[PDB]
Amino acid sequence: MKLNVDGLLVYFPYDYIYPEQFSYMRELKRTLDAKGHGVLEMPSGTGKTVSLLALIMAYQRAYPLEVTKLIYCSRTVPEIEKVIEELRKLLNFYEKQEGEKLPFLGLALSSRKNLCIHPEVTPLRFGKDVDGKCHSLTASYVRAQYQHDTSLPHCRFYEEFDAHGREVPLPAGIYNLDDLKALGRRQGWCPYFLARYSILHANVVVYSYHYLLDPKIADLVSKELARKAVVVFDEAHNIDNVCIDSMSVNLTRRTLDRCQGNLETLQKTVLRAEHFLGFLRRLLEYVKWRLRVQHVVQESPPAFLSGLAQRVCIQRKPLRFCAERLRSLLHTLEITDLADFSPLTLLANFATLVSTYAKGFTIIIEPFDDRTPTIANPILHFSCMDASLAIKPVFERFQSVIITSGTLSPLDIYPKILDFHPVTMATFTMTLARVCLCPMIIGRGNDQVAISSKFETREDIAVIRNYGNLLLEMSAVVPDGIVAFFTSYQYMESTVASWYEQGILENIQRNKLLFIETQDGAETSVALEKYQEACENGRGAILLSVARGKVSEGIDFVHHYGRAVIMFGVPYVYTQSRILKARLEYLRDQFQIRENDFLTFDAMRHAAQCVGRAIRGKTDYGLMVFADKRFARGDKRGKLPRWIQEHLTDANLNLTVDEGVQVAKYFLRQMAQPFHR
Amino acid sequence: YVICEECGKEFMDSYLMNHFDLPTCDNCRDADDKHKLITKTEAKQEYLLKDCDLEKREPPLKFIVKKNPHHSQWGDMKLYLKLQIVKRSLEVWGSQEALEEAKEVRQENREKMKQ
Ligand code: SF4
Ligand SMILES: [Zn+2]
Repeated sequence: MKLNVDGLLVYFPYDYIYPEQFSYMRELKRTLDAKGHGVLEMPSGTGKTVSLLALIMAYQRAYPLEVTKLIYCSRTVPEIEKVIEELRKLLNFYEKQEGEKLPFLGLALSSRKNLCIHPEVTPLRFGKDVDGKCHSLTASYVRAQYQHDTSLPHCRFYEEFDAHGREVPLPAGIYNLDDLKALGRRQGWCPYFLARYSILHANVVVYSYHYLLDPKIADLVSKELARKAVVVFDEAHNIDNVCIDSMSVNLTRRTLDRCQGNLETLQKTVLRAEHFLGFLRRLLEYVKWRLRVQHVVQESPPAFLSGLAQRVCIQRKPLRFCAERLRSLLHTLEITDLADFSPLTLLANFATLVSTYAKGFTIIIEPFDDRTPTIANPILHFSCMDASLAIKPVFERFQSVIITSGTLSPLDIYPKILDFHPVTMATFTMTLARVCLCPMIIGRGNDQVAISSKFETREDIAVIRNYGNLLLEMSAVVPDGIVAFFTSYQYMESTVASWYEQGILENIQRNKLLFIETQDGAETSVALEKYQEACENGRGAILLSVARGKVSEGIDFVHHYGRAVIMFGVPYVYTQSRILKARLEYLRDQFQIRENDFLTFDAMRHAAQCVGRAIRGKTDYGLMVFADKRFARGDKRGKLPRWIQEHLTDANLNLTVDEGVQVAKYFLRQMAQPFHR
Repeated sequence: YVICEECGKEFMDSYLMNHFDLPTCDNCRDADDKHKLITKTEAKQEYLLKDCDLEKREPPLKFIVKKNPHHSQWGDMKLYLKLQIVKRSLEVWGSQEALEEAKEVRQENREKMKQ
């Protein structure tokens, strides 16, 4: 309804507003009035978007000049479609409660493969070739040659959009990605091109994080759209990880083999300017020097360019021209397709990065491979070390950058992990008619022996028996879905092997079905598919996976799915590969970040993120356990989000397996009774 | 520009200014004796200073998180400027004689408790 905030009225589709929603609206209004950045933390995946959009629309109506463009970057495409449909529902509610339309446009952005109408490119599963084929079908040279109307198969959506779609705007009517595709196919236009034309004349727009963190595409998609704009990154608990991965590249034997294979074709095309023709010829052999050198690690971010001017004696100046060479030399060469050409492109990007960005970076070479370490594998990876580089451009181009997710417990580490000036420090804890979660930390087992997943005790027989023993009675108290996360696959495979060797794993089998998540995506999908139907009926199942895996955050455990989430030990990232330690050293002498605290912060962030996916919706409920005494310490409990801290009573912090079962039985028994909305 | 309190030469950026807000250039940085860095626990034991006195009494005292020169077992020790710690201890306890009396009565109480 018409919620009356201290200086505005905001229409809300839902008549009932929770106190958490009202407090969040108050905080967001205060932040907008402060004209500054901020950080937010809410535990509701649903219901946050509607309130955010309602307050954004109210602020735009009240202050059209203060706010002009809104960005709602998310992590995946399902988030984009759900926020789009929520915005559509909000617009329908506003229309039915007000009676007149408004000139608001809302569009969703995705990749070329997602937004395309040609049936000759949809079936293929090459994400790096769809853009190249689209460029080959239509480009500047295609437009130039279309005047003569040459008879050749090519895309014609742009050839009609440039004459028809560049005049008629879309002042009203928010269009989803499927709606945009339908409009493009009925008007003979490309959805991507019409989106690129209509972003300027639009009210809101949604897309992924990669369109802003990546400097090679953020400028193209957002250069002078709006100096004063509001951007929000919902579900950005791992924003630092993606920011680091944005400027992270890898090299292997396949890349260099592809480059040496395609340079011959490039030379053959050329022989049919000269400053770069011979420039790239001797670049491949410089990095192949490390191929013949058998060394553990070489670190020299400043001296890497200095050493380049020794073997071949090339100045640093031409390296910066590689970025602009792509749009000049390549388009004149008329490359048929990006196939067998992508590794060549990243080499130019790699050269520009080392030449320009070397203050907070480090070059790492590691000749180690899984189960075949020393055969042949000199791996060069320009791993980033500072997360501020990927976030600096957006902070100076925007005024009210907001970071929010379901797990942002430490609000004092994000402003120092990346250069930030928070003025909010706001946390919210959801409340219902009953406690929907029962977090508890299990310490010593029934034998009064700690079950901590310590590195020196991974092979211990006493601890591994308790882990199976804990899962035994737990499988018989919480039905239809239990999700268990392990530290790593190597620890996971050794865990089940010990259980299989003993006569204990078979007892779990007759209660619930044991499903193991593997690295293969196809095998994971079918395993998840049978898990969903196993929990659908009364047979039940157990989902075993890893905390740092694609399945931990790729799926959401809605109610009746995964009623219990089990964390077998504190998930600590492996210290090998000499990558994390490089980041630890950089943060040590730059941001004064404690090495132990950052590892604890990273360990608890992933642990709290995955365990927080069992509560989606007010009516949803679930069980949360921690199979490690290390969680019981105050330094790690404080790293849990505030909406879980108050429900984690001090009575159950070191209780045994048998005590934990009794708490679970009591909690689930009283949570099945009917309630009121 | 910041004027050094030792030499008087103006400087823009220096290690002491960056890490402890000390108006002293790197040329006059006597990190050997005058600007020696000590661990937090050592300072607390010697000067009988509490955490709040090192974190909440204005002005707050900065520190450098430096990895221990020994093994990587558990380093990342916090180091504070000796001059700032001495000044804070003198401000809290009034005089050095008061601090000496405090440590003497503390060790006397420790002996009393153990006996
Ligand atoms: S221009 Fe649009 S419709 Fe044509 S191939 Fe490219 S993405 Fe597909
Ligand atoms: Zn001086």
